[PDB]
Amino acid sequence: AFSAGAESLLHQAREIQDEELRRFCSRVTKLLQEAPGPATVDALQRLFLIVSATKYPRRLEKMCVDLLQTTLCLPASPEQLQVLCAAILREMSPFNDLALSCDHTPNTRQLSLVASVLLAQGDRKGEIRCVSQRIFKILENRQSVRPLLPILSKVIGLAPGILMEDQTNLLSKRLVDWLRFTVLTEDQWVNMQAFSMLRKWLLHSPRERLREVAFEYCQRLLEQDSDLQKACLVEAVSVLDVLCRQDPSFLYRTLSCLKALHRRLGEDPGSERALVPLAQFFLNHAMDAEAVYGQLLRGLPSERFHSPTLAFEVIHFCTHNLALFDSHFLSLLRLSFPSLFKFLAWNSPPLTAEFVVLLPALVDAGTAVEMLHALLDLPCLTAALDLQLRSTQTPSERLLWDISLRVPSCLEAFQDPQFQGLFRHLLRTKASGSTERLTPLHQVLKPMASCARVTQCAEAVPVLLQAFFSAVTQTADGALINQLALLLLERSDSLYPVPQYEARVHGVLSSQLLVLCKLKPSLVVELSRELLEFVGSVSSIHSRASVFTCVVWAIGEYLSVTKRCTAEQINKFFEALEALLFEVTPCCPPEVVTALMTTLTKLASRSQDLIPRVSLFLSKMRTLAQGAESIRTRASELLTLLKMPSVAQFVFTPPAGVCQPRYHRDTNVAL
Amino acid sequence: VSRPGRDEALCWHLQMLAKVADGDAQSATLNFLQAAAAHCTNWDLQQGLLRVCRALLRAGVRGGLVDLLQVLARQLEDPDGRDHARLYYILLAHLAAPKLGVAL
Amino acid sequence: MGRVLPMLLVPVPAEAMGQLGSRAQLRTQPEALGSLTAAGSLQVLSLTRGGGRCCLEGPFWHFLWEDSRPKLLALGENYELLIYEFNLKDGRCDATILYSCSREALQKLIDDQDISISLLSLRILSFHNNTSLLFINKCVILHIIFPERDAAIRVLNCFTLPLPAQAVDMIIDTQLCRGILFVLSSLGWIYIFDVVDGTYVAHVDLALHKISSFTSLKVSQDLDVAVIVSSSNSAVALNLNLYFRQHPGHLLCDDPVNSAYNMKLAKFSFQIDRSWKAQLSSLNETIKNSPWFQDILKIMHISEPIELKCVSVTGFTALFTWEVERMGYTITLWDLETQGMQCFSLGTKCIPVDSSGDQQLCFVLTENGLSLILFGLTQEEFLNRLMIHGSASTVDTLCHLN
Amino acid sequence: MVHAFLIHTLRAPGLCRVLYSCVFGAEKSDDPRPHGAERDRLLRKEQILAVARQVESMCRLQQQASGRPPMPLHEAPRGAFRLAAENPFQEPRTVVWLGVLSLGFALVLDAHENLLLAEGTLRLLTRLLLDHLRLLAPSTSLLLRADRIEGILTRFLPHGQLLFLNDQFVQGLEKEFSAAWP
Repeated sequence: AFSAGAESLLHQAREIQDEELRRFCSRVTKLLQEAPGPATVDALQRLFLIVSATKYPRRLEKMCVDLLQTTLCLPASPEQLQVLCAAILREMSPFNDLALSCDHTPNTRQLSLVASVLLAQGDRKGEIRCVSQRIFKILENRQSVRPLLPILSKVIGLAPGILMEDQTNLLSKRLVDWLRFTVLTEDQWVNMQAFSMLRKWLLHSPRERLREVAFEYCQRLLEQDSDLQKACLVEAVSVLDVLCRQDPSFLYRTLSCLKALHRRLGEDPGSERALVPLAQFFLNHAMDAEAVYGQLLRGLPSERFHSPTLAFEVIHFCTHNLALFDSHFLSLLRLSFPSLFKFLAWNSPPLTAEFVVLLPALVDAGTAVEMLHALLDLPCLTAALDLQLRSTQTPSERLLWDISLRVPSCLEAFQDPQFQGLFRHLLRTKASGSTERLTPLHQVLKPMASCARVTQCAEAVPVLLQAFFSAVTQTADGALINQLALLLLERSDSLYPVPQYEARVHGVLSSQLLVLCKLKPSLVVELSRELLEFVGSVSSIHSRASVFTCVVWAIGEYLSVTKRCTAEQINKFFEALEALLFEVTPCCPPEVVTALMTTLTKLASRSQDLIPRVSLFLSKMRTLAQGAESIRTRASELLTLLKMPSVAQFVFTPPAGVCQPRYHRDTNVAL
Repeated sequence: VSRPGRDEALCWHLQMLAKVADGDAQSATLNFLQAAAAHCTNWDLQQGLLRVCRALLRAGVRGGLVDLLQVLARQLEDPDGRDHARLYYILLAHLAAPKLGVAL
Repeated sequence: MGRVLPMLLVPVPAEAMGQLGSRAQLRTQPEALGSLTAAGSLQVLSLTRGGGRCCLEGPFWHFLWEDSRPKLLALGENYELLIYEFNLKDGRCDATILYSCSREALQKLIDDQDISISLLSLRILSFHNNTSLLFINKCVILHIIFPERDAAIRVLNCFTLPLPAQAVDMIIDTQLCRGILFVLSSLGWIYIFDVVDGTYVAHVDLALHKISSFTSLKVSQDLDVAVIVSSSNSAVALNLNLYFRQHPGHLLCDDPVNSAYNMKLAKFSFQIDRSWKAQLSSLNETIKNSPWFQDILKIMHISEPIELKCVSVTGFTALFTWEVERMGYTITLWDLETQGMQCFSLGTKCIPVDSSGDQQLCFVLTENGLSLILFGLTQEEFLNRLMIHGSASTVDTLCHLN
Repeated sequence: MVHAFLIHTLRAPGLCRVLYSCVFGAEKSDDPRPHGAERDRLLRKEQILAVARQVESMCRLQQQASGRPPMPLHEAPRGAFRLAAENPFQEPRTVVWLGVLSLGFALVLDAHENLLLAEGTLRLLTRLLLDHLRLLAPSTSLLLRADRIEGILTRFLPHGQLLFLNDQFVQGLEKEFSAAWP
């Protein structure tokens, strides 16, 4: 594992002295030219450790480098030393002093070592072309060729065309002859390599016999022995999709193959991962919206949300082909979002940096009024799934779950008929109509709302909220604006008490209701009753200590005289504000006092009579005042600056262009 | 103003900045305040900052502040601080020198 | 809706306007209004009461008041440069001549810098802090200095244009804007040099911006936007930063261990601290968020102005002057950021007065006299802003004067 | 594809420093500064170190929020991720891991490679490294004996490519490598 001796060896390899390095190079010189025995390996290992574990370059004495290169060029060296030297020259790269050559060793395994040495350089000196040409020339004779095929594959990975058309067709015919048994001799030995890079070969780059044997060999990796079977099904489907891409007629063939597979692929547990490539093939060439795509979107995540790699595959298919999404597919992915949220509840770390892209890609017209609640009840979704695991598992296999926390109260509450329908809505696979507040279920799930997984899911809700709002703040109309305002006014203090959750939803929702109000100034005007009740309640400032500032500031500023406004609304709002200020003066913070002073004094300078009311009451509040200092000082800006009416009439209702940095330098050009 | 303004002690810097700002060293103070604008997430610092701007107001500095106050009003977090900046920017931009001391 | 806001903060009768020249320039403070008569006499109408006129006679064809952002300096027909001081104390239009320079001395000073060219033409570029920049022979940017104690005019710098004589003699405008001396050649290039060192700090391809004959170019006071007005009543304005970057070919201007290597691996550069808690901040920032002179330390066509000399150009606005005998004076205002124009037609007895200072509002000398033309300000709004700024006396004055 | 195979330490619920970082290829690279060695080496090192840190984060978070025997073939933590361009790769790639004890071996594989094959191959390789080398006490056998790792990968993982080895073919490779070392 991790021994302090290992750490000491690494530290010594990193911080070897320059003089000690020169001495070691001299020892290598006197020890490699000599009879290379066990001392050879016992020094080469230390050389590899001291070169590998150093990020900064280690250009030691040249003699060692030429000795290593020549040893690679020296055929009498054993396999161990040759491999270690090849690693030496494939790790010390890239150097501009490449004294090596591409035709210096006849042995095919040594040729592989030389290729590994060469390819780790880069195109700084036209190297890759030279290595590819040399490999082709060395393979031009009888080959075998099986050992060097991986070098070919990696080269085409890094260089797509340098394999000339004649060379490319030579490789094609070689692979076709090399196709042929199956997993379920030298011939099969080359068959394994032929299968092991088929998809990359097709992507980067007899033929009747090829269609007869090798073209069906893609499915023969699966169709034409348990874990490798799973590892090979995905390869078969991916190769089929590659054939669809390179051949349009193969799309129908692969679709038919998937439809035939749907007999078991949709009914064989432990094989659910093979549908993700099937879903990708259907998207690039749409599957069953009810059965196949239905399971992919909402069926799978409600049964197998505890596999951290399956969830990555599903959501990555969702976010990697959103560009090629269709209208029906858009409706489907817009339908099952509460179930897709199960993965974010269970497998958040590898899927949230992915929902951040997905969320603006399934926004509908009216789902926002429920989607905000779906985002709001996500930690409770995780807790409900945890209870679902605890109450359905045979004790033998139960390791694939969490049954290691406070069971009894929550399990009893699961069977309590008081909560037999709300859980069936939180854990729902669909959202086709808004549900009730999760306060009862929140009191149910007190014991578990501090799980590790629930705490995981709680940290991906703020960013998803920001994505959703930024996708709707630019896609909103009047009904949506009013609905969202009411939604926040409700959910202000109606959240699941998962630690450090409401402190973030509060911030996002408040600072984005600000964004809505700046999108439409008349929000405070059309929202007389709700805002009036909210400000008039002390409990609003006693439980929403950081959202109250926003609403009182908006009311104080957006009571603007300049067609649904009436003169008495200002007086009614002033009555609510006066009552709140009298009553008030987590309780109201030193911010609510100053914002209340601001709202009162800036709302009574739009009313002719209310200026004397200020002089009687807001002047009294200043005098009593004469974060407390800010409370005392703030009101001056509409007591002293509203005593004079002409100046105060216009500043508090400024035009549309006080923000841009050049809109007024000409307005003092009238003298 | 020597520090760029990325510290966590900004809530303690802005208090001195407000208690000392005048019309002597303009550009350095404006640069420091502009840098600090991005490091204000809580209401306390967002009021110390406009305390600085009000101190400049009282001092009488005119040019460039039409942009410092503008940027503060346009790029803060709490609405109350932004409205504070709007009012004080209007007061400096539209008042003669004595009337600001008599009507602000 | 850009008709006028034509105020008037001091009167001047048409008796003097029948004696003044066709073009004039005003100090930032109300120090004078000097205008050039076609007879060579320099008339100065002191608009600092009654406003008598002062006359300065000579073969003068170029002058410029002391623009300290009046001390008039002028060069005669014999390339002799003079400096005469006019004092506006108590309305006495009295002037005195302080400093004079002869052509022989100018040629001597030019030759003493090892310049084997005889002075054939001297065009002014600036006059600040008693230091004058002159593009001598259209090729040598000689920065004279007329210092105290009657010290002789010695060129504290003299750098020949780092260009061939093919285009060196075709220069037009010599504009000093905070040290970035620009010399415009009529063929369509602007060799931005630095008066401090003389280097060709940059070069601007006016041709690549696509007429010809660039008559004049205006530089914003922040070296931010430049508008060049040719002789064909065409003005084009493009941003220095964008016009140097978007065509950069013409511009000649464990924790740490991987992080500093990201600072030196420059093929790419990581963004590395690769957790699964600080990778959400990146998504939040991407969703939320989704110059040229630093190294050198539409189109206006009124469907023909005689001298389309823009008065001043700011960061977001541009004000120009156009005078025509047939209809009068047409004053133009262009918004750099908003791309809007406001052109107003005035009477046939009115000439501009270049406010060589900070107040870049077109102060047109009309029949009654001083007139500061603004845009968008109503009389009620203007007087209300004065009252919200001061006492009612100023409002009464500005309402009564018209 | 497979850009690299890794052996790196995994912390317990000290930086994660790769004990063995085999990079199976290079990247095209041009700066006006002449093509150096410090720059390319530091880039190809910091990329792999960043992948190691990301796998450490995934493994740790999987450990707390799994509940499956907190603190064995199919009983070890497993998962997958996706990287970020310019932080620090050019072409974005998936990352596959399988952590045992405190030795999390990773694979940086291109999006055109089989995930299930990647997990199966990483499982077989980590079995082979736990048994053939037997570093379950003398951890120095992993750094001073890097030649054993070099031999194992050079036999089973030729040039960043995964093979569909089965019982007969694994028998062939077992006949190949078993006696090559004592």
